[PDB]
Amino acid sequence: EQPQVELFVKAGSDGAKIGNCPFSQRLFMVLWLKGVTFNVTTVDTKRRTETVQKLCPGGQLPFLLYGTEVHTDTNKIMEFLEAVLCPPRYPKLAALNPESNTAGLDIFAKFSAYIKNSNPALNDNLEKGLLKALKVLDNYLTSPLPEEVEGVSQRKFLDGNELTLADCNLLPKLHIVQVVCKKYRGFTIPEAFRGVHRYLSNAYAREEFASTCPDDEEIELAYEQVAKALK
Repeated sequence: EQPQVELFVKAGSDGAKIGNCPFSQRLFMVLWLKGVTFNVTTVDTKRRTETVQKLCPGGQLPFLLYGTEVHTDTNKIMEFLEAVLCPPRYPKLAALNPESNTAGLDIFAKFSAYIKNSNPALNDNLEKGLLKALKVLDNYLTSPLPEEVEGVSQRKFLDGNELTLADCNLLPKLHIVQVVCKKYRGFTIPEAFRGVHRYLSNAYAREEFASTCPDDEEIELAYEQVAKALK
């Protein structure tokens, strides 16, 4: 008998819609992939419900209610979920190859530096840094994993042809990178990074990812005071 599973996530600008938060998306995605029956409740952090205040006094977001147990810390929540929702009833989502768990994880810090910088003399250095991080990801994607034995992998995702926890982490981060770089830097992931573009097409084709993305407009609004014009 499945204990009740309810994920509390960041609300967006109207207090109700999906807010910008790659951690909330990461977990919505894990739960979707597990096949478990769950609920998702958005939280307006300036206008919290009484239930939320009692469930999670610390105020952290996302958090999970599992039966009457609360869990904070996205990574720990992810671990918990991978362990308790397990086969036979639910699929193991962990990657087979440990480097799937790290591939592309530096892109986000590179992106953050790029968009926060206002020193024009430093802008091309930061762009190059983000580009090199994307290219290390493009290389991981196009390199055949063991389970595949031209030399260009055609697997759909980071670890193989199925979505794993690893994609649930990276895909929400890459999404923000795309939307915010287009809007504030006029920067686009070069078409020549074909592994990265095949991955994203595959990902946007899957509802687990598409359906759990905040709107562009919300991501853009979230970065409005943080993205700096060069001066």
